[PDB]
Amino acid sequence: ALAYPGRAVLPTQTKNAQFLSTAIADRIGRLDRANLIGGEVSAMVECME
Amino acid sequence: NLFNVARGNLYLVQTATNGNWSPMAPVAAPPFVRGGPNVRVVGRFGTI
Repeated sequence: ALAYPGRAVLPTQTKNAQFLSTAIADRIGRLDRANLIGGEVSAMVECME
Repeated sequence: NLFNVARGNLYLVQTATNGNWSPMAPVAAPPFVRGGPNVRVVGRFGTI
């Protein structure tokens, strides 16, 4: 929960929460993993965190 | 509905009554529609 600030449950309008409420919801997690061989481990994965 | 799955959104109005009640098939009109007058969709986080 500490590496993904856009993923937090926001209860009341805290001074944190009025900034986290402006977090865009697709700027989280992996983006486009570029694996070659199907079944083997991937090459490099672009992620936002 | 045979498989214990109901469709459609769920209202939660407080309706104190003594009469007939059937929440599955309401004969009366819906309390309001999703985009009606003086209705408001709550944000994204549910933040009070």
